[PDB]
Amino acid sequence: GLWVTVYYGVPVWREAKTTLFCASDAEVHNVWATHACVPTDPNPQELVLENVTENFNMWKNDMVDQMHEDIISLWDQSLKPCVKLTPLCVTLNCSDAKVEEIKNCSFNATTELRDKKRREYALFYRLDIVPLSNNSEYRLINCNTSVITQICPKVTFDPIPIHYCAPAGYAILKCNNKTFNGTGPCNNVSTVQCTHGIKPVVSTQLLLNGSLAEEEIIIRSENLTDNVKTIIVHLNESVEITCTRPNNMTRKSVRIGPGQTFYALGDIIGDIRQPHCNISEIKWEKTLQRVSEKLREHFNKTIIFNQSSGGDLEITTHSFNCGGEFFYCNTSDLFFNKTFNETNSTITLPCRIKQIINMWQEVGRAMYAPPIAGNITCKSNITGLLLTRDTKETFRPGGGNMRDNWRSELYKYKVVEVKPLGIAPTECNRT
Amino acid sequence: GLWVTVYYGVPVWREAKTTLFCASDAKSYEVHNVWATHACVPTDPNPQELVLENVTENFNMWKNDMVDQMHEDIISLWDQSLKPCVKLTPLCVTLNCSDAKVEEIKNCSFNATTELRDKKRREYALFYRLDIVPLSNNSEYRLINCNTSVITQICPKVTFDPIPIHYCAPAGYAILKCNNKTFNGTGPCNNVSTVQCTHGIKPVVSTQLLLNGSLAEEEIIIRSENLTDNVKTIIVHLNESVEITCTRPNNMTRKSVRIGPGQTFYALGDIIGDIRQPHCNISEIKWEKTLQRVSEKLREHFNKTIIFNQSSGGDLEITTHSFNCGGEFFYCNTSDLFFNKTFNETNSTITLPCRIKQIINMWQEVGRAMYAPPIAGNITCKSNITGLLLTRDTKETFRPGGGNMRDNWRSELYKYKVVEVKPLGIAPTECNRT
Amino acid sequence: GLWVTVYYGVPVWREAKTTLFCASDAKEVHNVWATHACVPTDPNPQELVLENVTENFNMWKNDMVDQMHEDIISLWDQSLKPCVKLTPLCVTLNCSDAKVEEIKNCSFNATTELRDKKRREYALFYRLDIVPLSNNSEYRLINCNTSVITQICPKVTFDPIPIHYCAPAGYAILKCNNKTFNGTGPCNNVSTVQCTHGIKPVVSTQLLLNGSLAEEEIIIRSENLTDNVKTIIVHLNESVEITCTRPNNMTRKSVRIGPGQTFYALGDIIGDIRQPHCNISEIKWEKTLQRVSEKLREHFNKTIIFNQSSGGDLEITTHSFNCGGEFFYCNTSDLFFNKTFNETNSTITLPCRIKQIINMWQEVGRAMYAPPIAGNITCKSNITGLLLTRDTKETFRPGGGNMRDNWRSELYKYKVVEVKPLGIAPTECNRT
Amino acid sequence: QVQLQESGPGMVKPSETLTLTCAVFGGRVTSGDSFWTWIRQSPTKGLEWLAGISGDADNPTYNPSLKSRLTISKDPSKNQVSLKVTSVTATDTAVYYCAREKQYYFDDYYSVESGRVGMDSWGQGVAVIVSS
Amino acid sequence: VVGLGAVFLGFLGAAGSTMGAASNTLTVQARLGVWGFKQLQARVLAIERYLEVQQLLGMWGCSGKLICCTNVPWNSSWSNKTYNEIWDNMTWMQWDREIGNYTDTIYKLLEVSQFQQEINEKDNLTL
Amino acid sequence: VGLGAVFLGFLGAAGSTMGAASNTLTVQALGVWGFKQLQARVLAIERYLEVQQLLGMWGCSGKLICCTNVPWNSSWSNKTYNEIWDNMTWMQWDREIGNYTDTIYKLLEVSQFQQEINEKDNLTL
Amino acid sequence: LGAVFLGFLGAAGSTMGAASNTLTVQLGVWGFKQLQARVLAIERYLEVQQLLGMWGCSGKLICCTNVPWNSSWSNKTYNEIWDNMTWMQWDREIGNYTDTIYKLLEVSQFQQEINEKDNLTL
Amino acid sequence: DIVMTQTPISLPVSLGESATISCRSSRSLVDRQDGKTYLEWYFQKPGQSPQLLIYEVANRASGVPDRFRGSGSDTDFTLKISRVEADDVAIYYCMQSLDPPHTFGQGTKVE
Ligand SMILES: *[C@@H]1O[C@H](CO)[C@@H](O[C@@H]2O[C@H](CO)[C@@H](O[C@@H]3O[C@H](CO[C@H]4O[C@H](CO)[C@@H](O)[C@H](O)[C@@H]4O)[C@@H](O)[C@H](O[C@H]4O[C@H](CO)[C@@H](O)[C@H](O)[C@@H]4O)[C@@H]3O)[C@H](O)[C@H]2NC(C)=O)[C@H](O)[C@H]1NC(C)=O
Ligand SMILES: *[C@@H]1O[C@H](CO)[C@@H](O)[C@H](O)[C@H]1NC(C)=O
Ligand SMILES: *[C@@H]1O[C@H](CO)[C@@H](O)[C@H](O)[C@H]1NC(C)=O
Ligand SMILES: *[C@@H]1O[C@H](CO)[C@@H](O)[C@H](O)[C@H]1NC(C)=O
Ligand SMILES: *[C@@H]1O[C@H](CO)[C@@H](O)[C@H](O)[C@H]1NC(C)=O
Ligand SMILES: *[C@@H]1O[C@H](CO)[C@@H](O)[C@H](O)[C@H]1NC(C)=O
Repeated sequence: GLWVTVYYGVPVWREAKTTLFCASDAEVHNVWATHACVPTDPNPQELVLENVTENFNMWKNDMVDQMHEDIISLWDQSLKPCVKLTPLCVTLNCSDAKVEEIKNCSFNATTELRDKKRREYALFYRLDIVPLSNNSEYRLINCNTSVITQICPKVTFDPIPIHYCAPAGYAILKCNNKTFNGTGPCNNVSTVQCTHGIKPVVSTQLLLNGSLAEEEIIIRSENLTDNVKTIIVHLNESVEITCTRPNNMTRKSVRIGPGQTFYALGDIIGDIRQPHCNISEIKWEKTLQRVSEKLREHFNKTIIFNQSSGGDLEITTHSFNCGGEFFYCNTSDLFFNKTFNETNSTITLPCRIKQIINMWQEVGRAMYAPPIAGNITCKSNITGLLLTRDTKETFRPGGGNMRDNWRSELYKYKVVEVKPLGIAPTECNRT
Repeated sequence: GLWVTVYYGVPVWREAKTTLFCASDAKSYEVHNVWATHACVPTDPNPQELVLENVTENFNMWKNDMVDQMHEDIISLWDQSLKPCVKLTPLCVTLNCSDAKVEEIKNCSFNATTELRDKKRREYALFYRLDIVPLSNNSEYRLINCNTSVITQICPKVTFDPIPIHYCAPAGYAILKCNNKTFNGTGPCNNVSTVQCTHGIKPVVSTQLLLNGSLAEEEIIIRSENLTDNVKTIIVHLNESVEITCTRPNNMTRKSVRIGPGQTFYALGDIIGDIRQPHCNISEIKWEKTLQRVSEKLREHFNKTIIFNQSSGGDLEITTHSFNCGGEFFYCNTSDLFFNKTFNETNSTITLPCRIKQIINMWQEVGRAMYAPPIAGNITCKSNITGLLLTRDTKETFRPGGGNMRDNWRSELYKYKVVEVKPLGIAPTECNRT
Repeated sequence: GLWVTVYYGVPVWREAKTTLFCASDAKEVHNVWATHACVPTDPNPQELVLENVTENFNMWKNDMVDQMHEDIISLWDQSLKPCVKLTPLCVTLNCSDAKVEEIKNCSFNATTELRDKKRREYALFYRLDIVPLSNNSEYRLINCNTSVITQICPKVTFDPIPIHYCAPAGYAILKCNNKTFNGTGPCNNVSTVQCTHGIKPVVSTQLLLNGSLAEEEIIIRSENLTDNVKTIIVHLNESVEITCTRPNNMTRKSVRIGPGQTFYALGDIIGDIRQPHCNISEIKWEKTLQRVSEKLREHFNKTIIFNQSSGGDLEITTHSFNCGGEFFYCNTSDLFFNKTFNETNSTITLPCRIKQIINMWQEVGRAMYAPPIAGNITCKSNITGLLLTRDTKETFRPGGGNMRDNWRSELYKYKVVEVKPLGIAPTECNRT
Repeated sequence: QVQLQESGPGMVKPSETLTLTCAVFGGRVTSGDSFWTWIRQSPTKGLEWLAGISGDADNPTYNPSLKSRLTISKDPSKNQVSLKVTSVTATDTAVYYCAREKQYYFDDYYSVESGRVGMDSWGQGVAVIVSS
Repeated sequence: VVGLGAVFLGFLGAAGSTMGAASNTLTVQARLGVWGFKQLQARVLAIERYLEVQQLLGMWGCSGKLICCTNVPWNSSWSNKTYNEIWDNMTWMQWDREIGNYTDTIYKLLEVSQFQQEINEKDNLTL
Repeated sequence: VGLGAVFLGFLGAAGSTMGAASNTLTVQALGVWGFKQLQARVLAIERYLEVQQLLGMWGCSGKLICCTNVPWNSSWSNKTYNEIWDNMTWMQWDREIGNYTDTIYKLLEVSQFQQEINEKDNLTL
Repeated sequence: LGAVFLGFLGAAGSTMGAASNTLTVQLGVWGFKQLQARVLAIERYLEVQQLLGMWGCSGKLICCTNVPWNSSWSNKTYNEIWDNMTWMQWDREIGNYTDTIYKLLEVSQFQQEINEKDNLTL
Repeated sequence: DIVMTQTPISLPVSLGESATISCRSSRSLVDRQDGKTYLEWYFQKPGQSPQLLIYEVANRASGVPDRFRGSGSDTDFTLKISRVEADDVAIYYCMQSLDPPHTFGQGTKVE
């Protein structure tokens, strides 16, 4: 020894919270940016990082917090150029759609000039108009809370996969222990420049379109012994779900105020047919059977599932998005409501459409989604449950927030900084 | 020997799209001027041309990304200026209106909210016919664009002097200026030269005749994507350009009228003197001689009789010689003695009868429109006609009609190309490190 | 003879202009100034001596203070835009009086949750905010006809957290330590630091508050002492304490203005209303003006006199400062200066009155509504500098002519310099 | 529009106090846009205005000629407005109406117009006779 | 995006090997808008990482080449273990954890050592 | 001079022949525009760090010219030294070897790495 | 980066010879305003690190060159100019000749490279 | 309190003719008040309740035809029927609605 020596290029890493940026590949606009971003960043650039240990946890993570403060900004940044739909907020007089969940309202509205106004009629769903107190006079649900902003008619807001990639000079240590629950030494670690890709689909009780589990049902939680922390289950053999709005609906361009219009529902063609979502009960029943055994060994006692009702219809119902239209299903009509001791058919769910929403669990930002003309048949995979730990243990579907959805996908990543400077003694001295 | 070696200096380049940034000649610095405002990178000792001898190089103008960035700017730069200003939304009310003569310069009146949101107070404001529209015929007029767009008004603070603007590339890139004095729009440039920043282009938004443009060097130039195509646009340059001037003898002064609390907008107060229609004068001999010279140049790429037939019509944005002057735009017929006859093979001047327009729809984007406040005092200007937006339509008929206004910017960034320098040359040699 | 050598790390510098950035101790919650943005830490014992190098700088043509006003003015713009605008409240507003002279139990019509039904409402306003439309029954908010007016969200608060400016890595900030500094010219004791250790963004227009007391000696500053338009700045040693208080127990009430938009107003007076007090230790104040006057005599060789403010509007004539979530405007002349001297336990009081609507930066098209803070609020603070305008004898009137001059009382001693450590010199060596 | 109906006894004894009621169909009694009022069609004098109240909760105002003997109020619980006539005289025999004087208030941000359309909708009218 | 990050990934490779294997093992590699502004911060920050690690070498006279021999005594109080027992028994992550305490002192010591070396060399040029 | 003195001056030699290019030395004798300019300065820096990074990690750091220790490969071209070093513009020369520019760098990286470890393996031994 | 320059600023008031001893003894407004400052720090360092690279003696704390000391710049020899002047005074003496010095040095570096190349090309 | 005079008290007419009715104010009417001329007209067939005809002097009620039109000065007010027909037989009332209590006139019986 007797002399230090600088060794450039040394492998040394430490945790670091730092920004992440674009990724896309393969038109007008999309809500998830993606109209101009870095391309492709192919996948096979990993280094298997042989047999070096690394211990980490998914709960004190940076990517989820780094992300939830970005998506909430992406949508907010998209709706600025488009109409604030406040002028529609006037006294509605509503009759029934003579073709109980749908009502056919009438209101005065400002036409292309100030003083000349006309009577106009538009269709609404009873879920988001409240009587002003039979009364038979209504108003939009979100008027005493905050402004409501129309989703721009031209943009689209269906999910597109986005890869997170760390800036040059850092790395992302992807964990490869397939049986990993998100806390402990990942004995098979790997590093990747740009993540594999994650889908921005919002949900509240089912993880749709998500990455499938591998050779296991994995249950993840910061505390399984807590009655308010969320439980996330990651599913073997993802089941398939279909959702539809079979009404052949058409949209009408009602003009309110000056400038721009807002699109509204016209005539309900044919007859009302309530939306429904289909599941194969044998698939679901024995899918529930698998998880029934996994969590049992973590509590050593029998279990039950329940309704999870008793809320503001945002978290209690199976709220999700598809095909440019929103859905809110009971999802416990008979779906869970069962306990486990140990035919080609299907089970169906009654569901409700809502025209205006308040997403990201916040207030001050509600939005209107114009109807999608024609029928839609949303189909998606299911990979996880946002179960809640409520003699025997009681379970109930439903998360505590919406970051839990993202926390299910980014658990196998942790941003890390690389420090290529390391001093070590060596025998030599400068010549 | 025969070992590889590296050189950290070598002339090499590739065609690469890249962001550009502004430079200006520092013509004064009041920081409300739309284009500069707080202004961009300050000036330079501009002469920087480089010999770049006998480098064979070719490029095509119609695909260059530099012009596109100059439509990413402007339209985005105008938005950066119009956003703080007032909205004319509360003014879209039924207009009682009549005439003012002792020409279509009308006198309108309306309801208007005073300093309080409750009380109303009748106010009278004049309007040119190109703003009002019939309700379906007398009386009860309405503002044209209020049925599709949120009308806003340019604040009087800002001005529209088409100040020169110089485009520089980030250090590590360069601009390959082309000097061949008959560069025919696309093809080899046998006398290329480099320069760190471009010429001082003027943001003049012409639509049928390119004003204040740079003069071509000692020869008439004609550019087009495809001269044999029947529909695609064509751009013509000139040498010894011709004069054009316009004036409005009406000595107007602006009145300010209330629209709700806080917000105010400015309109015409009264016609001092008498209404004399706007005029533009052009030397008749210069135009005839000038177009005659271009006639030969246009003939030698089709070899047949060429006929000038005036614009197509249907509106006033497309079929008229629109241009900005002082802040009160013009839209002008450009056809009386300006076209409608051709050549076989007095010291007076031509006249253009034409008018004013307050609410201008620009960039052909639905939903946005701007209102230009009236400019007090009689207004006059002079400019050089330095390009024609002729469009082709046995014979051949040429219709003066401008496509998208990007044609104007391609009319002066024709002699520029963006290159990325990568000085990391590799070569063999005799040596090896010892 | 001899050859060129380039020495790296040469200490040469030159004057420059730079876009400085912010730093602070850390504090959470929507503080307006520091926000959740400014860089933390920087505990700075790095006051380098910079032994006896001559340098000169003047706070007047210094281009750091104007950079402080190029922002802060922009900082509030970032916080006004999201919040609720208050234009619809501009309606015919009918007032009689309030009792359970300066407060109105005033009523107006405002629209309820939907834009089809009016709703009668009552809301208090201090007399300054309203103006009689006319012997008088109708009123309106003062700044309605000149400017649109917005409302500060109660979520944010103006409590001034100190902010440290930092030279970008590569520059340096100099500092003069001659405590008897002229205010302009060479300084015999200089030092350098990456970031200054303290400034407070508190706004004041007649008297400084919470400011750094002078370094053991009274100081006088001006562009030109012998002039009648340039603002004189006095920087006190042995500061004098001040305390202003609102003894009422006002209760906040939320009222609605159309859909979504809403604001907070003063509901009812609770308890016996008293005029907002402002107490100053008169026993200290008497000889305090005596000492600064003696310094003034040191430059003008004759007696001096003090008058009231220049009167006129309520922006140049009045001590104006934040007690936090509330704006004060005090006469501060009637019972407070009035006079001079020749060559008892009590504390002097001031008449003062509150104003919800303000005209900060005194520029057209800008205004804001200050949401009242419920209950009593008190804020003891230190006066450290008077702002004096010059009107046989010498006359002065307190009240600066522009609020930008306030910053000179704390950022005088800094100048940004671009350290450019490339230098050339000869040598005996040549490349061999 | 508002369908409306008067109800109450039609035979009344002299000098006694009479209470008359009118039930609202298709609306709220207390909503501010309305101004309920009652009118009587006498044979000699003709039509005459008695009282009206709405909007500001307790806001009654009576004709000075009959200011002494009137009372009127309403309750959303049953959605009706009732009028009390104290010390009826034989001359008061006439048909009494309940009418909804319509107001309105539209706030389109920039301008807040406001007014009334008079007495839009009237009830069938209830006949009361003072006899014994 | 790639240029300043390609080498960093290679450095992270083979971290699980001890230093002795790591030396020759390294040759085995071959033998506006929200999402625009966010991308700007990433590109700027990436430079600040490369510029730091390279700028330190200039202060230490270790410019350019990967490894550099130096002139400064080994303050053997840092560790009983020397080259002959730390070099084939430990990995870099373990080395950093027990040595990170002293690191800042060595940089200052290495700073002055580099300074005096070049100026004592100037004392040889000025002899 | 920001960096234009070098990255624009290297076009001063221009398409002159390699023989000329090897010795041509005497020839020297807030808002929207702010964001556009900021993106220019940051991008300009990156274009300079890129070349210095590769020129830096090859062991050719700083030195304007430097030789290497990896032999030529005839597959790149057959025409030899005195034929290519004269009577050909460099930009033309870049055309034929751009088919290997994406791989020739790796030979420099590996060769440099071997060279520097060879120094330590002899000095430290 | 950058912050180390304060160490060089030390010993500003000192003799040029004595300076060797001191080194021996040794989104949102706040967001964007910092980014504008952060990028500036890099630029004025790369515009420094590039000059040394263009001058060939990259990185080293001191440089010995080949160009001579023209007497027109300053005819005070070694014994005087290093005696009691800080570089502030020396900057004033050399201020007018700064740019020509830079380009004169640059070509002197470029011409020695080809001289170094002569042994590799002869 | 304020009293409205009326002329004619009665007017017989056949189909197709035009008729004019007038009533006059006493206490000024349209006394500024930041308002307008609050004058109204009502008509009533035998047996049925009164219903609205005109408000604000010259504005027709909901969906009623152009068979009639109203006009008036500051204090003088008039009503005209453009073309009478069979169903127009009724008693027409002049009603002011400026200040309370509202006061009708004693009918206008047209046949
Ligand atoms: C600069 O000048 C300004 C005025 O221009 C002064 O600002 C106020 O100073 C006071 C006193 O220092 C600050 O503290 C306030 O104290 C009140 C009661 O005291 C409690 O809190 C203090 C501080 O924690 C404790 O020392 C004490 O023991 C008590 O526990 C309260 O009225 C205030 O609470 C406010 O903040 C909380 C949190 O946001 C809110 O929930 C409350 O509703 C309320 O708004 C406060 O704690 C105070 O911060 C300053 N602002 C106000 C509005 O009073 C400065 O003192 C003066 N000096 C300096 C150095 O800045
Ligand atoms: C997660 O796995 C760890 C080991 O990595 C184990 O100790 C722990 O109990 C598991 N936690 C849960 C909640 O399953
Ligand atoms: C006065 O306001 C304060 C605000 O904190 C409150 O605590 C106190 O109870 C109030 N006093 C009365 C009498 O309402
Ligand atoms: C040497 O080993 C002893 C005994 O384990 C320990 O206490 C001491 O700290 C070590 N010294 C060094 C310099 O590492
Ligand atoms: C030379 O290049 C060829 C491809 O053209 C490649 O296969 C071969 O391995 C290379 N030889 C050497 C010695 O690098
Ligand atoms: C020395 O400087 C003079 C100008 O003072 C200049 O003309 C001359 O060429 C220079 N000599 C040398 C040898 O550089």
